[PDB]
Amino acid sequence: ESQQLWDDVDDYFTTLLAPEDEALTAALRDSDAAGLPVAPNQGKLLQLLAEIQGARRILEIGGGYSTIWLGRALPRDGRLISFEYDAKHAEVARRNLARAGLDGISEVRVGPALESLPKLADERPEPFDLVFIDADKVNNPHYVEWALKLTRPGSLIVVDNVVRGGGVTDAGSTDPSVRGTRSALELIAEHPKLSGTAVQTVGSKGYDGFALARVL
Amino acid sequence: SESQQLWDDVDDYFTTLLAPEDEALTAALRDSDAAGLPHINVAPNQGKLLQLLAEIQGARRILEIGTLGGYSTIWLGRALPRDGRLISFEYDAKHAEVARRNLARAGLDGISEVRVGPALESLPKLADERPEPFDLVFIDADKVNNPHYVEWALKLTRPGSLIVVDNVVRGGGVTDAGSTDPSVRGTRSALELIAEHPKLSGTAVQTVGSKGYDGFALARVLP
Repeated sequence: ESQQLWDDVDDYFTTLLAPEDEALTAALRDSDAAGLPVAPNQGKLLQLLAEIQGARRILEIGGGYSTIWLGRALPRDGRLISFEYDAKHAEVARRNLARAGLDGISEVRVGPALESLPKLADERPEPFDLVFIDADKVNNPHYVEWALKLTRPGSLIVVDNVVRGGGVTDAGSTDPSVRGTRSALELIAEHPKLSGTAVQTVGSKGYDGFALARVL
Repeated sequence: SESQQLWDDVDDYFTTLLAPEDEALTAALRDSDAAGLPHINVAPNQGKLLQLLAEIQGARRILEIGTLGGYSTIWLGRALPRDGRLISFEYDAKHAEVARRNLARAGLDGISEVRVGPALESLPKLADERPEPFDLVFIDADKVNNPHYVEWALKLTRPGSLIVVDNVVRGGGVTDAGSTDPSVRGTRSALELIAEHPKLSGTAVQTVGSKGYDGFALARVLP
């Protein structure tokens, strides 16, 4: 059946091109033990997108596993800011990012993203080169608005999980995650400062897809 | 067909919203079909992903292996600045003329060149000229020879250049080390060269959509 084929192909790509290496396997062992609820080859796609963009500063909205792939793209004077909900989640991420050789570039902020983002914006930080959004889809548009406030021309915004199992095409959906995904894609389309696309994927995470948007 | 219909519906949504086709792109498909090139239920939204990858990279010089009717070529060429250059290889002189007409309609004839002949001969002919390196090489031709196309891409790029290899999933056949399909063997050899070459950092991902179940590889050139 189809999921087994997708797993087999993703395992083949992962072991050849983008292996689940010792820092990444340890991160998963630590997350499991801590009671937290992957596609290394898509993680490596994210790493390569940041590297091609020439990113020095990355913001992640929505432990530490996509965060390790993003962090791996950065130079030594780089900065990666990410969010964890509470101290325990932050500790798991920080230890996993340190083990991945990223603790001098990684800063994990503690709290709900909806509280931590206005605090961060109100500090008036230097703009980010890439914002990766993989959070609650209900607030995806809001997260893209914060991304616009916190980027500069030429920055990249990446939105994960925009297919909703095919549900994203339902204009009549009541589901808050479908509505927030559709509104975020519509914001990318209509905003004069954003040019984007979205693509469907399959693999070890099942059927989904991602959106990319470049700030003009 | 029912799973293809879902993939078609989601790609139509993404295309209509984020990546719509203008007249030059739809004309290019009409001309390609009328010339007897295989009808491909193209994904404008994957074409835009190629365009954005080039723009993100800062590409000025693009090399394409496998023009067909110039559909991907138009997406790639639209990433370039006015003094950019796109060179595309097509084996078939009739397909090459279709691609050049399609590129001229898109207003890309001033920055693009479509070279005729088998890519195993056109690559060394371009190499003979000692060209300025290319920023992005898009390989979407015959997979038997994709390892040799990656070898030539290494000789025609510089650090920070991007190599993109289309159609690397092979229906899921790419995992079969015992495949009798020579196009699977060539795909595997080309992915192994990306993985093993110390100047390349790459990945590959599986896609679905209006083209069906497939996938692509991306590799960055390192120092």
